Amino acid sequence: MKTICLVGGKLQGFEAAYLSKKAGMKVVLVDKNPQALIRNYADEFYCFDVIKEPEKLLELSKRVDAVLPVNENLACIEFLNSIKEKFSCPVLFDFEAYRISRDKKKSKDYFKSIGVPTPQDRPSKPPYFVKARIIYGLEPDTLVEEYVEGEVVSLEVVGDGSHFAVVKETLVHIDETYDCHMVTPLPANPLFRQISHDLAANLPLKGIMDVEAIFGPKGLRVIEIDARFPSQTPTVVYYSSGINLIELLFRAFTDGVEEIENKYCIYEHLMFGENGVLIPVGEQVLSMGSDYGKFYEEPGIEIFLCKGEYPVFTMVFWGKDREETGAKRCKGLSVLKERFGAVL
Ligand SMILES: Nc1ncnc2c1ncn2[C@@H]1O[C@H](COP(=O)(O)OP(=O)(O)OP(=O)(O)O)[C@@H](O)[C@H]1O
Ligand SMILES: Nc1ncnc2c1ncn2[C@@H]1O[C@H](COP(=O)(O)OP(=O)(O)O)[C@@H](O)[C@H]1O
Ligand SMILES: NCCC[C@@H](N)C(=O)NCCCC[C@H](N)C(=O)O
Ligand SMILES: [Mg+2]
Ligand SMILES: [Mg+2]
Repeated sequence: MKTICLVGGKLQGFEAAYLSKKAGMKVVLVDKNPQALIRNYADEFYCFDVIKEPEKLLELSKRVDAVLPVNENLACIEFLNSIKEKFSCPVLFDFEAYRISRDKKKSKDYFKSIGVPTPQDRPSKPPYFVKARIIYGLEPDTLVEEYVEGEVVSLEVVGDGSHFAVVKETLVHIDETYDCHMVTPLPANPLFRQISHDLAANLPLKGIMDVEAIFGPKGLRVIEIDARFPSQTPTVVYYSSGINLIELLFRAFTDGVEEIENKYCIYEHLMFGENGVLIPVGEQVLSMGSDYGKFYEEPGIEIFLCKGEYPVFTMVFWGKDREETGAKRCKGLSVLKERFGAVL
């Protein structure tokens, strides 16, 4: 049995914990927040700030198989970079790739440098997209791009520095706030796969990255990369393709990775609002919760409950095809109806 240490216990931390458990690993969580969202989901919880007390994390490294940063606190990531040679196990992160991916303008310069199409900068006609809002005087540093209509599509890539494993396409379902409330799998797209390969190869990526593109009216446009363990999509990747991104990332830092199921999966967040009206919500709502863990499971159905000001449910449905998965979704909703008096 292997043991993984997660630095960060919110949304990324949940995803990494969830897949670590699927792989049969013990999950050790480090988080500075004593009320960290997934404190009760992890197998062990150590409450400290890694920047203030590095020796405690270094000591943990002696007794786990890997340390995975799962936060986007720049102070934390940059400090971890500065002490990474002192660790007694792999640190499953690409610090140079993160320095590029975190900065949207630097990412766009990177895309252009390798000929990857991306939305036009500072356009002259509306609509504009600004970063998240559509516009029909902001800080001098705001990204202004053309608004590209169409499907938002995600691909994860795991690299070992030499080989780049492009995994599974997913559809990012967006709400009125441009947050993601649902994820479903998509058929292979040879163009998007090659672009994602090249984005990883040219870094060169040793670690994990996701690539998001919009399938626009004038073709595919890459909108961002994020070189950190994602939320939401890895669960859909797991059921639809059989690949566990935690296992693949761990392999990239041990024996290496090789290039290249066909099930369906529906993943979504639902809030139980005023007098049990069921409302779709984005990730951002879930991150304001106080406690997050497993609520229910049967064949083809997992439900997680995120407690707080109005309970939020994360629903995971799978099956051999769209039809069987739709059937499980209906069953999962009725589990909420008969139990709680929920409407949808
Ligand atoms: N130096 C650190 N040591 C330990 N845990 C940390 C550190 N920095 C961040 N974290 C934890 O990682 C989790 C995710 O942090 P992140 O900054 O990515 O998300 P956030 O939504 O901006 O959270 P916050 O409310 O802290 O701003 C949080 O639970 C946070 O407490
Ligand atoms: N240029 C664009 N044109 C149209 N929609 C966009 C554009 N950029 C972003 N979006 C929309 O805004 C959402 C969030 O943008 P994203 O670049 O993915 O930010 P983040 O780094 O915050 O996740 C996207 O999922 C997409 O729905
Ligand atoms: N592959 C497409 C994924 C986009 C979105 N699902 C995401 O990963 N968001 C991560 C937000 C995490 C915020 C914060 N660092 C936290 O961990 O809570
Ligand atoms: Mg994005
Ligand atoms: Mg992003």
